[PDB]
Amino acid sequence: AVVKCKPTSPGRRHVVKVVNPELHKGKPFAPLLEKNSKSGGRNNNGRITTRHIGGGHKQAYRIVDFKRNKDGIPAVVERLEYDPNRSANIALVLYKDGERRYILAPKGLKAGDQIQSGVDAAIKPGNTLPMRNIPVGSTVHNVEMKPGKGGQLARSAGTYVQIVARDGAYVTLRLRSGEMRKVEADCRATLGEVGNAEHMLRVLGKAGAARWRGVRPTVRGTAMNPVDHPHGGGEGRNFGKHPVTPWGVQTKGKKTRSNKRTDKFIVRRRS
Amino acid sequence: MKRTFQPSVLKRNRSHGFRARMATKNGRQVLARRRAKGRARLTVSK
RNA sequence: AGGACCGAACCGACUAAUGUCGAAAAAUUAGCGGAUGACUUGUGGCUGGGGGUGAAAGGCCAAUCAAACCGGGAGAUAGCU
RNA sequence: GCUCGCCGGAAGACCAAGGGUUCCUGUCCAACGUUAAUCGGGGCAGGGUGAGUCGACCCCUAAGGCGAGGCCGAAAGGCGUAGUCGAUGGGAAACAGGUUAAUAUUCCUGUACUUGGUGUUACUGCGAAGGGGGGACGGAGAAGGCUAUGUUGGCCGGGCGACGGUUGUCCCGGUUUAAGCGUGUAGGCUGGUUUUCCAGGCAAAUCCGGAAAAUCAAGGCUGAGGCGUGAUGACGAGGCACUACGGUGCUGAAGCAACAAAUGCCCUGCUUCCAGGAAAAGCCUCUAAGCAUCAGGUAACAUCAAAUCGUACCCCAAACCGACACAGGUGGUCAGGUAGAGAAUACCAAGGCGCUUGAGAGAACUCGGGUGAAGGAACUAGGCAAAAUGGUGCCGUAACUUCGGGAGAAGGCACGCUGAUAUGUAGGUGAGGUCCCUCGCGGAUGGAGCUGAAAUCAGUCGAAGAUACCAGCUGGCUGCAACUGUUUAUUAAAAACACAGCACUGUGCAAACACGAAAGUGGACGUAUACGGUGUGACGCCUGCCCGGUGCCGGAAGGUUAAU
RNA sequence: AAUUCCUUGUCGGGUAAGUUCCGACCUGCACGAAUGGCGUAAUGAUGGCCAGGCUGUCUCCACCCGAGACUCAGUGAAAU
RNA sequence: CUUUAAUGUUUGAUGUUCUAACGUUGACCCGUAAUCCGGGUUGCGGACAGUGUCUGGUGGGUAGUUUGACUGGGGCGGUC
RNA sequence: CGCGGGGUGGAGCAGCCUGGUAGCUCGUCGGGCUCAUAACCCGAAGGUCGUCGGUUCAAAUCCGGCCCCCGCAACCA
Repeated sequence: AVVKCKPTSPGRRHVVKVVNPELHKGKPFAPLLEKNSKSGGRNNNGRITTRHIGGGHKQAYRIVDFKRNKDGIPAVVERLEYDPNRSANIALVLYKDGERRYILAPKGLKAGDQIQSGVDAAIKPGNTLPMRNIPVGSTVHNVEMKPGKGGQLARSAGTYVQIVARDGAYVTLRLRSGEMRKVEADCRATLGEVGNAEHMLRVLGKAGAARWRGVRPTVRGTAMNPVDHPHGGGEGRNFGKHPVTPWGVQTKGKKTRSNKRTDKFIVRRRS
Repeated sequence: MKRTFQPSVLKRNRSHGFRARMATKNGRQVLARRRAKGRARLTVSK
């Protein structure tokens, strides 16, 4: 739940947290934990390719069963966990045969709930079924692109993909950004909205609040010398140039999209 | 002040050692050039 | 609880004096700022020259940086001394 | 050798790093030492480093490196799989005392422990590059239980003391003891046990997990310290005895109690919040491929092995790094007395030193300082520098405000010692005695002894009772910036940068973008509440008009338009 | 005004005296709305100004304590 | 010569469909205890995508250079 | 000090460029409309083209001196 802490110190006077009384406060399930080596934004070469990335806090990786291949098995939700890697919550589900797996927790899911997968499943929040078995107009998430791939659409906190129309072998979807996209019918999708939808209302407050997230200080171009950035220079704050990225590529309105091999799948571009 | 040379034999032997040279081709020539010049202090080791 | 308060270790380096063939190729003395944090430090690695890195000064990259050092083009060229 | 002085959370005592004989002894004084030098980290010669338990090597991994094949690239070579390396990480095992000119948890004495081989005896199913458990972990905060350690008392030994006194509530010194084994507590964690079943765990499974039942209420794991034992042992102040007079040999009393108490230990705990906190092996355990009169495993015993290397000395410095015997820099550990909140600080203990040029003079002037009549910033670019304020409890405290603050605002009162309340209170600790019992490291009750604030009254001394060291100057208006923070190492610390927040725009995932001739990576093992770029920079009230020029986006009919 | 050249603009307050300061008037050489505008509690080793307090900064320096300077013995440079 | 119609022929430019090139950073198996890679089944795209050669455009991201002389110092103005 | 532009009925602006004929709107006068004004409709007058001189068949126009205004410049030590 959203709470605005009391201004008892400078830096705290703007911090708003989302404190959830449903999260399991104990240690995560050890069997599904594996190390997560941080990059710092450097590639194989070691050169910084993506800036502002590094530092942060050591956060362990929790594998998640995005695939959901276990079908016709009545599973029971056990407890909700905190995932430092995903903005959404992860529910630890226990299968009927004794296998425990993590899944992206939806909106209407609590401890002690029952969910099943496959084409057998009913239309109930949390269930997974091939998209050609779902009624058009409904809303799903953790949608796959190709059958058996794993699921890639709408996996963030509070996101949801609503199915628009289904013309046989292909299913038309309206993505989150307002991008009409097609997808073959044999792809699976998990029902319901993704939980923790108030995550966007979280103002970090402190400067260091970004530092332990992994975000590193970003220097503006208008404050650099001409040999470091296309912008910059000038005695006493002067700009006068056409806004670009550090490499001359025009920003503030410039389409960089050029794939063409998957252009066939797009029905409408966002507006 | 903190002088620009805080010695540590491990690092000195790893980035300037005999085997560090014999790894890459460029390193091999450094040993080769020195042998033609006849320098006894061939590399940095014991 | 706190990028919370006073304040040693520790780190940093605003003021003045001394020093400038110095004790020292930027220090000392008397006072300072932070001091649970964007903190600091040990050990060990990765990124490299028109490249690296940079809470961004054109600062740092072994006392040398608006383009490091060493060898080679090369006895460069000089209407200049 | 007798005095004086200095450090004493170091200028002490130990390791790593890094040096490389600088360690100790004899001897030498030319060269080195900023002075002389019989002195020395200087020359010459000799001696010294003793390990199954410390560390490295070794077993196993992290960041990352190399990388059979493989992919890619004019060549060089780059990336990377299985593997194989790489600690600052985890993993078996020792302490006390004595001894040297120098080394010793290494040598000797005493008492123990650990990993394996072989053999013997009695039992019994063993067995992987495979499964599971475990290893295995965050920050901060508070309390309890203890110890290192310290003080007092009892006791033992000695003294009764060069100017007045001191056989007494007087004085000084000592009162040290581990590893291991047994007991398994203060405390923490968790419901055990048994039967059946299964799409779970790349195969199997008696192990883990899940799903049904029965029985009973506890069992088990972990755990500092204490008490015994180790130990009628060692050590031990002081004497007794020989001096090459440096020290060696001999002998040896007391050796307990009470209280205070760590930043150390239990705690790699418990609670709580969030930014949500390595891997693998050792070990335990289940089986497959197979092997079964075997081989192997469990337990006890005997014996053997535990190798190679380092080990000296310095280690907040004349030995490392700075050209020097250089006022600088160098990570970790132990860390006492009184005062004190404290690792501040003052003076001391242990311990180690007086900084490797001195002696006289007492001028100007120069540096570090003490005090200063009257005035009190009139100095000056400017209150720069000095001076002053400075602690604790209590009283009291404005404008303004985001209602947290502002604020320790400002401004004040009491602070010493002695007696009394009380032959030291409240409180803490707590034996003996009494009683019970699921009988032990137990619980109630009990209260001696020990220790010990603060408040009040009364009396008294000095000019001064926070007396020393240590230790805020305050208030008013206002520019800029929100704030913590960061920056030109070596003239600039700010109004400059960052900042959470906001906006715009890009990107539908083999994503945009970036590095790379390529592959492949980072982005992200994330996926539009995400990610890149840009601009501005908390919060509050807002953010007007212009698409002519430039850029960008959209639509393409027409004109023009390269190669072909 | 961190912007105003002209200029020490004009008026008021502060002072015996105020080219700086504070509050206003608009004649804005040449402010202005995210190269953001106007305010803002707290914060600031920040900039300007005033007052109290306190003092050798000053009026105008005076004395004393140590380290040099001076003389003597030893050693023994440097810039030019 | 113009306007034009049936046929034959010639290539060009679009649209739909398919599978064989190719792609496949989809699932599965083996080499192999290996998420690289290769081969093999299959699904999905599809003669696109992408690569090479040629070519137009944008292009300070990047590089090599130019940026006059006289002048009562130079710049400005003027001149050649 | 230099460079460019400008000065036109009462006012604000074109026409100069590439010479012979000066235009638009408001303002003014007279008339009409209305009870009266304004507005509206109709017609007309109004300009030494800053000044002086020269060149020219002809000058607002091409050139030069001067007067007034506006902008730029008046810098580097």
